[PDB]
Amino acid sequence: IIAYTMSLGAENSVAYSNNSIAIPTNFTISVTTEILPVSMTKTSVDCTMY
Amino acid sequence: EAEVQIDRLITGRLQSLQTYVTQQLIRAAEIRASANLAATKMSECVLGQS
Amino acid sequence: ICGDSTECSNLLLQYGSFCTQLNRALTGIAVEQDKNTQEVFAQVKQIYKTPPIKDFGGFNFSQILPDPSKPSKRSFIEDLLFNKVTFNGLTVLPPLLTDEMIAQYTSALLAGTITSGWTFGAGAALQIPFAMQMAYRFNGIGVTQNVLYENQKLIANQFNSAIGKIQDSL
Amino acid sequence: KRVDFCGKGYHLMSFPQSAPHGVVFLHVTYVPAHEKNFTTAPAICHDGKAHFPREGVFVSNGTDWFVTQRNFYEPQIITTDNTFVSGNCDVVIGIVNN
Amino acid sequence: NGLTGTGVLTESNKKFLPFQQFGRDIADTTDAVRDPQTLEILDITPCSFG
Ligand SMILES: *[C@@H]1O[C@H](CO)[C@@H](O[C@@H]2O[C@H](CO)[C@@H](O)[C@H](O)[C@H]2NC(C)=O)[C@H](O)[C@H]1NC(C)=O
Ligand SMILES: *[C@@H]1O[C@H](CO)[C@@H](O[C@@H]2O[C@H](CO)[C@@H](O)[C@H](O)[C@H]2NC(C)=O)[C@H](O)[C@H]1NC(C)=O
Ligand SMILES: *[C@@H]1O[C@H](CO)[C@@H](O[C@@H]2O[C@H](CO)[C@@H](O)[C@H](O)[C@H]2NC(C)=O)[C@H](O)[C@H]1NC(C)=O
Ligand SMILES: *[C@@H]1O[C@H](CO)[C@@H](O[C@@H]2O[C@H](CO)[C@@H](O)[C@H](O)[C@H]2NC(C)=O)[C@H](O)[C@H]1NC(C)=O
Ligand SMILES: *[C@@H]1O[C@H](CO)[C@@H](O[C@@H]2O[C@H](CO)[C@@H](O)[C@H](O)[C@H]2NC(C)=O)[C@H](O)[C@H]1NC(C)=O
Ligand SMILES: *[C@@H]1O[C@H](CO)[C@@H](O[C@@H]2O[C@H](CO)[C@@H](O)[C@H](O)[C@H]2NC(C)=O)[C@H](O)[C@H]1NC(C)=O
Ligand SMILES: *[C@@H]1O[C@H](CO)[C@@H](O)[C@H](O)[C@H]1NC(C)=O
Repeated sequence: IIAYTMSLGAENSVAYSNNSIAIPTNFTISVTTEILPVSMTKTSVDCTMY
Repeated sequence: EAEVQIDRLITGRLQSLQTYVTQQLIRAAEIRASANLAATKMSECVLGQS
Repeated sequence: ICGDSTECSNLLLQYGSFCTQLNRALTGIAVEQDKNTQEVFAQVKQIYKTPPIKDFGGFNFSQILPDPSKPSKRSFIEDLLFNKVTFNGLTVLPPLLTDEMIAQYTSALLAGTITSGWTFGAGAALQIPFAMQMAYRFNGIGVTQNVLYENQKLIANQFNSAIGKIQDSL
Repeated sequence: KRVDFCGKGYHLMSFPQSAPHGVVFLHVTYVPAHEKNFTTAPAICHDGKAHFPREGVFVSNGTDWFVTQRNFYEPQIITTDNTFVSGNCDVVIGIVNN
Repeated sequence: NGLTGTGVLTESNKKFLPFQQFGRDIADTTDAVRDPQTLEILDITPCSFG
């Protein structure tokens, strides 16, 4: 077991210039999931029994 | 009867603790709602023009 | 409740398990707080950096970009915000993310949105000169891009005046 | 149209599926890739007039110069059909002769 | 002097007046006491836990 300091992620310096752009040439299509609860169980409780 | 005295102390302090916990839960729910709003605003208005 | 007393502990032991739920609620609150911060700030995958030369078509961002001289690596406005605002069995737990990491996320977000526009929010960031990004944004709101290319100097000047006024007001 | 509401990237469609106590969404998104560097310019000076693109952006692989749509590389020859004129080429910062 | 407690005793630089016996800060938390034999401004700090 090793304890370390968190790494926030990668590191890069984007190439900015006042007369240069980057344009894509190809594409990909992706499918992602998303799970959402909407309900929970219905319960009933009686006093005099409990 | 000292034990009766500690019973009184115990019930009072436990009730106070329960009230504090319930208030904390309510406030945390409110804060979570505000945080969700902040995240949505930050995604929709900083990463793109709304 | 007891404050290190055996008799009180023995008497409390017969009240069932009330304390487990009490501790479990607070633990859930703390975990929820950490999740809130993480999901509101950790929005990008990489850490971007502004180029050493800063010529953004006349717009001046010096007031918001981090200052390397300060150890906190915080900007002017962040310092103003931080300065403006101010044991019997209870403990306080430190946040999972320290302030430096939050500042680093904010700086990365600002650099990404100031260099590549909105492209870095979908895939890989693509560079674009700043003027023709504001041109796209005017085109988005319903004004032809001719206006910006004809009034760039005035637009930049009044943007700088607005940011100066907001700094003074804060 | 709201960004990052459902799926990371430009949204296309979604499909729902049931769950024991909830729902599952399958989001289909479009993500660009294989980008290329290019040299740009905000407008084109011609005959003393300034030309701006109707929809797209100016690029050049070193010479020639072309107009292209923003999210896909598809150069086209610059023509009066896809450009419009507004004013003389004396005030724009970045104007280029062509 | 019949007042019972538990903690760590440290010399304190608090400036009493010749008529007090024991000071405090807030919420009925005894902080400093004066020993009858020596009349010294002591200090009370709870033993660490967590
Ligand atoms: C586009 O042009 C740049 C300029 O030469 C290419 O070089 C990159 O420049 C940035 C910023 O200076 C560096 O962070 C990269 O490491 C450089 N890439 C290298 C050295 O391979 C860049 O590669 C070109 N292509 C792209 C897609 O940006
Ligand atoms: C766009 O990307 C797709 C997939 O990344 C490319 O199709 C691949 O082409 C290589 C080379 O012929 C094949 O080895 C792969 O099997 C192909 N993949 C699929 C899924 O067909 C396509 O060539 C790229 N097009 C451009 C213009 O870059
Ligand atoms: C952007 O605005 C900042 C405002 O802080 C400018 O920094 C000031 O510049 C003036 C002129 O040289 C100095 O007298 C001030 O002392 C500077 N203030 C600070 C806090 O450094 C900065 O010059 C502006 N950027 C440009 C390119 O003009
Ligand atoms: C930029 O792209 C254009 C279009 O593909 C190139 O022009 C063509 O180049 C080929 C290769 O020599 C010639 O066979 C064609 O006749 C050219 N078409 C013309 C002139 O209309 C151009 O060479 C490319 N330039 C660079 C630097 O890559
Ligand atoms: C982009 O930035 C470069 C560098 O700042 C500009 O190049 C300067 O252009 C002026 C005008 O002709 C010259 O006087 C300078 O000598 C150039 N600097 C260098 C280092 O060569 C260029 O004009 C800018 N392009 C724009 C603003 O469209
Ligand atoms: C674009 O073309 C115009 C017209 O050919 C150039 O304007 C001339 O520039 C020369 C050299 O600076 C001057 O001696 C002439 O007086 C200019 N004529 C007019 C009518 O202004 C212009 O310089 C060219 N642009 C570039 C960047 O070379
Ligand atoms: C109590 O007696 C001891 C021993 O004689 C002496 O050192 C101390 O000063 C006395 N304290 C008081 C308050 O008289």
